[PDB]
Amino acid sequence: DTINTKIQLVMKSGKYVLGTQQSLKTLRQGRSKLVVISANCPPIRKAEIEYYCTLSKTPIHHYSGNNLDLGTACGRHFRACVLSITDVGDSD
Amino acid sequence: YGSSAGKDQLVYGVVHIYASFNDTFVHVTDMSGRETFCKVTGGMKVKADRDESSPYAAMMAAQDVVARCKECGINALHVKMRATGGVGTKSPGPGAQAALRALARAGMKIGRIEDVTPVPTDSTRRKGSRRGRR
Amino acid sequence: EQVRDRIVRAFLIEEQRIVKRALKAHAKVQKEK
Amino acid sequence: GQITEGCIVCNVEAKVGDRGTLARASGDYCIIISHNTETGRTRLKLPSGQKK
Amino acid sequence: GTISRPGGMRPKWHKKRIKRLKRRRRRMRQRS
Amino acid sequence: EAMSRKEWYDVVAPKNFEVRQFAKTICNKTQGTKIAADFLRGRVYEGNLADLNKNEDDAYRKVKFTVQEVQGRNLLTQFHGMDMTSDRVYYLLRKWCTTIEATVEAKTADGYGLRLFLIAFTKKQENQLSKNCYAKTRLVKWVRMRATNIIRRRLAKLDINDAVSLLTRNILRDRLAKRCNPIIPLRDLRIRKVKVIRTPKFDAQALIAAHGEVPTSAEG
Amino acid sequence: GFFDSDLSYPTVRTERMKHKRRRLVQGPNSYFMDVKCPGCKNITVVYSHATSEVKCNGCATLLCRPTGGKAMLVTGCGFRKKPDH
Amino acid sequence: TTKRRNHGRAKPPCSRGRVRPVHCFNCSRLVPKDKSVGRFVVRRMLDQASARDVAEASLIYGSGFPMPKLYMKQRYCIACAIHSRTVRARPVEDRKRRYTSKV
Amino acid sequence: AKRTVKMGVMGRYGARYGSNPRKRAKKLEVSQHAKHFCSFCGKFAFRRKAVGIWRCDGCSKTVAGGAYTLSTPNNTTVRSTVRRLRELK
RNA sequence: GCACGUUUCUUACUUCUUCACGCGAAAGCUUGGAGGUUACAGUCUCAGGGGGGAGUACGUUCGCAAGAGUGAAACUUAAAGA
RNA sequence: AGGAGGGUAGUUCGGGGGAGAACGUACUGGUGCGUCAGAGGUGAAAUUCUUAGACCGCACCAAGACGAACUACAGCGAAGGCAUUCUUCAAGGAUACCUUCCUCAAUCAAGAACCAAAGUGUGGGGAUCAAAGAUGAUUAGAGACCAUUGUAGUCCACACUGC
Ligand SMILES: [K+]
Ligand SMILES: [K+]
Ligand SMILES: [K+]
Ligand SMILES: [K+]
Ligand SMILES: [K+]
Ligand SMILES: [Mg+2]
Ligand SMILES: [Mg+2]
Ligand SMILES: [Mg+2]
Ligand SMILES: [Mg+2]
Ligand SMILES: [Mg+2]
Ligand SMILES: [Mg+2]
Ligand SMILES: [Mg+2]
Ligand SMILES: [Mg+2]
Ligand SMILES: [Mg+2]
Ligand SMILES: [Mg+2]
Ligand SMILES: [Mg+2]
Ligand SMILES: [Mg+2]
Ligand SMILES: [Mg+2]
Ligand SMILES: [Mg+2]
Ligand SMILES: [Mg+2]
Ligand SMILES: [Mg+2]
Ligand SMILES: [Mg+2]
Ligand SMILES: [Mg+2]
Ligand SMILES: [Mg+2]
Ligand SMILES: [Mg+2]
Ligand SMILES: [Mg+2]
Ligand SMILES: [Mg+2]
Ligand SMILES: [Mg+2]
Ligand code: NA
Ligand code: NA
Ligand SMILES: [Zn+2]
Repeated sequence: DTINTKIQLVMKSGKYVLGTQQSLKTLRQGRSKLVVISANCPPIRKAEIEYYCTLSKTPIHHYSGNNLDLGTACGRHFRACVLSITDVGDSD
Repeated sequence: YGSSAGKDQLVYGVVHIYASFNDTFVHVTDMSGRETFCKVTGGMKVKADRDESSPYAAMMAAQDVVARCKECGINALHVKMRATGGVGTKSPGPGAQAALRALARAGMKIGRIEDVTPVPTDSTRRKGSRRGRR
Repeated sequence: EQVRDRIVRAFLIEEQRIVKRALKAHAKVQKEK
Repeated sequence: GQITEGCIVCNVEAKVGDRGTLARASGDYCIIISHNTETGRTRLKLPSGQKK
Repeated sequence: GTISRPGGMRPKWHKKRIKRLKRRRRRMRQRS
Repeated sequence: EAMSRKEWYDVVAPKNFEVRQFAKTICNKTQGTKIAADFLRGRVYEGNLADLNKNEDDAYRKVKFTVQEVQGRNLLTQFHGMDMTSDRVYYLLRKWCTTIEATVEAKTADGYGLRLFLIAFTKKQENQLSKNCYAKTRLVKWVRMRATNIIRRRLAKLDINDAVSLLTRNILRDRLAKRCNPIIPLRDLRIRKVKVIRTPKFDAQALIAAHGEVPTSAEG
Repeated sequence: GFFDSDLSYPTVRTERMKHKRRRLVQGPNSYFMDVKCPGCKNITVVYSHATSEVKCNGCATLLCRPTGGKAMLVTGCGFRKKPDH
Repeated sequence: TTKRRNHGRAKPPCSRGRVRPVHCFNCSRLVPKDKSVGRFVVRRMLDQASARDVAEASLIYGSGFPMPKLYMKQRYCIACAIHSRTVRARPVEDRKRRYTSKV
Repeated sequence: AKRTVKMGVMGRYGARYGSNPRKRAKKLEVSQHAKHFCSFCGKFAFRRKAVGIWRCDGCSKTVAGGAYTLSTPNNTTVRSTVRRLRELK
């Protein structure tokens, strides 16, 4: 997938955080360039993250898979409900 | 028995001619199919049970229909022939040609001959085994 | 945890409700013109 | 009358206000067959194969 | 005919006859 | 005697056909609780296009009309469908070519629902020397798609009377052949069959307009 | 037609019709072209059998369309074949 | 002894695995489609004598309009095609004539 | 298959009740005690708690399902039928 | 853009009833061999050793069963076969 | 390497495979009208249905299977096999290339997966045809070929079987 290839590039030469707590921390500090949210996110937690992104003027990408698929797309053996990219490397 | 039309005006019915290898039907209806004027079969004219499909029996049946249709007030007929059909011979029987010729020569007008055999576009299994009739 | 969930739920749902009302009224204005 | 023909339903009332008397066992359901708008009636296929 | 001389009964039916023979032997040995 | 209880009627077609009264019929008279109008209504009559509309290939087309109202000794009808006759279809078939068939679902502006069936064949060019003219499957799918769109757009803006005139006068047939030939050479494109699958509820005013002036009937 | 064939020195006609890798010595079938797009006066070198996406340095618009075989140039462009050596 | 190079059908090796069967037009025996004997028959509905008599009475066919015909694609099993004389046994070095078309 | 060649979980019944009835109950018994996938939280943590009631050990959600499996084959087709019919309106 | 007409090329299923050597007991095969083999050697692998008894008996593995795989001999025959 | 593998492209090619939604006539069975004496089946008959309205004609309804003609010394697949339309999912070969890599290969005891029809187990479904069975003929006889029926099966899901 197009998004899957870009995530692989960021994993190699970029900066990121995985998880809800760390993603909100970067949103408060204003060091977020893109937020990817899995389709598995609980409705009330997704509403909070979208509100934070609107305040900080950060684009949102709605992932098609669930947290199991998003976690493996980062070369991990665990699940991740949200991914926040702080420094796009040689990617787009 | 009516129709209040001029003697020079043609009044049209439809004759259905079913000709199988065991019998022959000559059935006259109106322009729809919901009203029947007369119906005679080849088996109503013979006794031998093996000539029900003979050309002679078909000719006799067609002559009876013309006599009755003249009384009803029908002058001309549209023709619809058919064979047995779906799982069947698909080949017309021996009495089909005789019935149509007898109708014309008895004093009736003809128009728009057609064939209405069923002809499935994909069918169920037909009789006999995979070795056929022996 | 449950107290925090109720506070967040109350504020965010009400904000969404206000957003819809403004959106519908603006659409009616555009139709009027 | 608000359910499209061919849908699967359970807990169907036989009388208006009976609060549900049909298709209540473990894995049962009914099937809506047709609506008759002239008389305001609906036809169903019961789990036993009958039509009501 | 599409085969050469078989020299016996039809080979399909000879196979079935041995087929039934083997069942009877199996049942007889089961009785002991 | 069966004929002693029968009465004669006239079947009259809508006003987009040249010949209005195209058939005669019989029915039982009124006795007791049985009313003849309840039995006459709903019958389906069949006619030939060549006889109805007047020297073309219309001699192979059949048009059906369903009875909707009884006006004295007259039966007022409406379009029900058309078909092509089987001998004509078998005569158009050949070997060493491809047969293309399409089914199109369309609706008019007055709520009528129609289903249409088309048929067409590939042809050899005038200087061709090869042994067949089979088509690529990609071009066959393209022909079906373009024909489907043209029929859908043309019929969505017309009422039932204008839609019938379009189908019975080879206006749509000519347009389809013109716009589908550049995809692949074709011969003998036809509308094989038309079925009416939906019908709006009865409206006396609509039927009266569809028929206009009605010729008198001499039965009685 | 009196001349006889020599396997080590084929005639022009015989060798011209042969598939590459069936010749006496195999070689390429492609070449390079000098393409000028309409506008920006820039010149770019394009492979004849190009399957990737080729854009001029400035205009950032497509210059050819990949197909099966030789690529097809955009309508506004003109090309000149470059020498082998 | 191999009688025919194509074995009586039209299925070369390395071309197909299985060809669907059809019912014999006469006895309803099942035979593969490529092996059966197929003929396309166009039959007049009436012979010359009956057609002449019908045409005088008809206002449609009375003036130079063709009468309808019957179209059929008949497939025979091998036994029925021989018994009906559609095909006959042929001499060797003659079994190889093909007749790609009508007549 | 170290401790038992073919009996599996039905090895607690000894030599009673017949071979085929034991086999028929082995399929349903294995699935009834297995861990199923939770689409709410993405974990394999669904377990049965009385017939028809399934609870997830991860997100603590309770679902009404099948007697011996979380989702019956009939349920999936009904879900797709209803979704297609709703969007049809 | 879609077909056709003309000349080349790579892949595939074929035909000669106006297809050559060669091979084979013959029927026939032939760029796709059953050719390039007493002028007998490119590489690997699976079967056969006169006809029957017999794919039978016994033993063992697999199968719910029906069966499947492995697999003899004592005796008897001058032919069976193409 | 006119040996193997991988890449990009024509979103190329094809009854190749898996999922949904629909379509077509036909066989069977019902419903509503019409008519009235036979219909069916065979070499010839009989078993069978029928004034309590069969067969036939028109219109419609229900369910299951099947996709005619086009269809070929044609296509796809490792083989077994694959034929209505539309929407989807992952693949496969051939071709084109001054892309990449640098012997990564051929064949194979043991081992694995798939494998027509019939057959087996558990649930669905049941229109047609039809092993077993019944009846009528034919025959010296006929447990057969012919006729009317008829159960399992024939269809789907999940497991076997491997002839
Ligand atoms: K008879
Ligand atoms: K012989
Ligand atoms: K043949
Ligand atoms: K079964
Ligand atoms: K039978
Ligand atoms: Mg009879
Ligand atoms: Mg039989
Ligand atoms: Mg056989
Ligand atoms: Mg022989
Ligand atoms: Mg032999
Ligand atoms: Mg061609
Ligand atoms: Mg192939
Ligand atoms: Mg085979
Ligand atoms: Mg030899
Ligand atoms: Mg040899
Ligand atoms: Mg040697
Ligand atoms: Mg030996
Ligand atoms: Mg055992
Ligand atoms: Mg068993
Ligand atoms: Mg064995
Ligand atoms: Mg019926
Ligand atoms: Mg078809
Ligand atoms: Mg089977
Ligand atoms: Mg069962
Ligand atoms: Mg059986
Ligand atoms: Mg029989
Ligand atoms: Mg039967
Ligand atoms: Mg099955
Ligand atoms: Na050759
Ligand atoms: Na059968
Ligand atoms: Zn959970």
